[PDB]
Amino acid sequence: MKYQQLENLECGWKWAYLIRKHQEGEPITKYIENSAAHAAVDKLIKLESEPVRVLEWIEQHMNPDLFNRMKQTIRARRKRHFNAEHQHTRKKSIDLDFPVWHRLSALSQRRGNTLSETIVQLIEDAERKEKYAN
Amino acid sequence: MKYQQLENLECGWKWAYLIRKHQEGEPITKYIENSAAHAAVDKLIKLESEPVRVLEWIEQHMNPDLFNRMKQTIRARRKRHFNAEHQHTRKKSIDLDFPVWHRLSALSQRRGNTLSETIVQLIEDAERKEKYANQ
Amino acid sequence: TIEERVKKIIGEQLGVKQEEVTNNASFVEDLGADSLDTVELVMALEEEFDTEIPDEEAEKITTVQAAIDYIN
Amino acid sequence: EMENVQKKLRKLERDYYQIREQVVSAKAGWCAVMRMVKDNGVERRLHRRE
Amino acid sequence: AIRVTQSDRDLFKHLITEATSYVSADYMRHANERRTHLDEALALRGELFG
DNA sequence: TGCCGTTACAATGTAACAGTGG
DNA sequence: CCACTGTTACATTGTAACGGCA
Ligand SMILES: *P(=O)(O)OCC(C)(C)[C@@H](O)C(=O)NCCC(=O)NCCS
Repeated sequence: MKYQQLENLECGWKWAYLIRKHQEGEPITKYIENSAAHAAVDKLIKLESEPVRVLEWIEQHMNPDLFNRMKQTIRARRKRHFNAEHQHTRKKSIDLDFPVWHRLSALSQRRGNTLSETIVQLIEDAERKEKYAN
Repeated sequence: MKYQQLENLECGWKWAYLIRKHQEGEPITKYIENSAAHAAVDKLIKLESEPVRVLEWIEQHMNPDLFNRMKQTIRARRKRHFNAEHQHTRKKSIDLDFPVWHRLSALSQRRGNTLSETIVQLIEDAERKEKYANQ
Repeated sequence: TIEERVKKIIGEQLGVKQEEVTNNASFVEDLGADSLDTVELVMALEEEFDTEIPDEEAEKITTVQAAIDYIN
Repeated sequence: EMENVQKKLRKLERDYYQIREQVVSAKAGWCAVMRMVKDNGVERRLHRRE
Repeated sequence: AIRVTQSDRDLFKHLITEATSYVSADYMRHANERRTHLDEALALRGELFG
């Protein structure tokens, strides 16, 4: 356990995620009958502003197949929330043309390094080549 | 014009964009009164299966703020949709740590080329070393 | 495995049944693959195992058994 | 010098790989579609040569 | 009865014609570009080998 | 094993720059 | 000039797959 978990924050995250999924059409609840599903969704909607009861709501009506996805989404949300405080711990997202990405991933898989490590090593070698020439 | 403009597709894109924006809570309408805004949104909802009238709904009730974001988003969506046909024209999204990205962006701004071009030059120097080693 | 990756490639590049593609099943007569179809089949076989084949030695391949024989 | 030439050779190799993969993917998709239209909607209804 | 049957016939006709129009066009497109890409790829392959 | 960090993506939205033609 | 388009460099959120550890 590296990042401390805060209930009033992660519960709001879970509520927002479930509301988003419901608005997206995902079946939040395990009830195939539409009446029970709608009733549970209404309970959730009126359940806003409550961690201790949204957790119970999840335990009681949550769709079995979404547990893993919700858990990993909350994991990622927690990690990003804690890393977004400092500049050096943040992550920069870019888009690479498919050939360039293909070659870079080929190198990374070949050497066992990650994309960041592979690019760092390559840049260091480029600098070393510059110094060699210079 | 490099990408063919299709009316019945861009209209659907625009309608979906408006609906998504509204359900996110933003004021797509130009009306400050609640009743007129609600009526305009309801009419837009009715316009789901008629993308052609969506242009007119835009000209009548779309918030003046959104022209730039609208024209940006649909343009980008068109580019991506036409590039997605072939792999060699697709784009790949990757995430980089701040130190690594800082160094890479500084190098690219030094060489005056895009990130992909800088990576191409770098990987090409590495592959030149590998090639010379192989011969 | 190679001996079943070959069937995977042949069936999904010619659309014929897995049962149809036996070791001795010739492409043109059994599987029905014509000029361009056989060209695409050999191209896919090249792609699967990330290798290259000579033109003449490739065109010599005209059967599942020959295909595997050159692949393995 | 030979290395310099092999660089262009490798460039052409990458180009050929790209084209070959594209064509192979297209053929695989076409075959899958043909096998999904065994419902007899393809003989004339889908294949309008006009 | 006449009204219902006419509506059914019109709906069937329109649906079928529009679905065929929507699908066959892209199908023929994909076929044409597949042929063109194969033609393009052969020359690259031939040059590469030598 | 199940949780927890971590990576490598995918999909969509935006700002900013560079081109193009009316 | 001005508008509209193409492109790059991000952000934002979600997900699957590894691998560490109780
Ligand atoms: P199918 O009867 O359409 O025949 C196709 C083909 C065998 C002619 C074709 O795939 C092909 O091989 N074309 C190139 C022939 C050749 O050897 N050219 C030299 C290199 S360009």
